Amino acid sequence: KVFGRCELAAAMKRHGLDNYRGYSLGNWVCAAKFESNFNTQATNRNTDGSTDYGILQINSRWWCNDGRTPGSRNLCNIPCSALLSSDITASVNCAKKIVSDGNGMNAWVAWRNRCKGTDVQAWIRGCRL
Ligand SMILES: CC(=O)N[C@@H]1[C@@H](O)[C@H](O[C@@H]2O[C@H](CO)[C@@H](O)[C@H](O)[C@H]2NC(C)=O)[C@@H](CO)O[C@@H]1O
Ligand SMILES: [Cl-]
Ligand SMILES: [Cl-]
Ligand SMILES: [Cl-]
Ligand SMILES: [Cl-]
Ligand SMILES: [Cl-]
Ligand code: NA
Ligand code: NA
Repeated sequence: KVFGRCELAAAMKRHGLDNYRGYSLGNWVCAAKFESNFNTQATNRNTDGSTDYGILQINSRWWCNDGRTPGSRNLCNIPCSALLSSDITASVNCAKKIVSDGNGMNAWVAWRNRCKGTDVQAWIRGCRL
């Protein structure tokens, strides 16, 4: 599924991401925009052979099992394919674990490079939340 911006904002808000670990909702929407262009089915392969999955491009090196990232962890205890669902629950719940792990949203490269330090509230501007 390709979410609309506000649709995703609302979904993320419903799933408890607004101000989760201090990260306002726009951070999460911004991260999703730049990680996946709001596409739950996005996948990208990393240089190490892991793959990033879903709307928040959660990687299989650490967070999910895709059966083809040897030596990896599955810290969200999910098949990576669960992160491609139109239902963002699995991605959100995994993202909550990630963002809680001490590095905050810096885990999301796109967030660090394209959202961090910007006016992320713009990403939820106009949305009914
Ligand atoms: C939370 C999450 O999974 N974020 C993704 C990053 O992990 C991806 O970065 C890449 O991650 C792999 C596995 O750890 C690293 O081997 C790789 O070096 C790293 N790539 C970069 C440029 O840092 C990122 C890839 O775009 O996608 C999500 O942000
Ligand atoms: Cl868009
Ligand atoms: Cl915000
Ligand atoms: Cl694996
Ligand atoms: Cl959802
Ligand atoms: Cl933080
Ligand atoms: Na990415
Ligand atoms: Na894994």
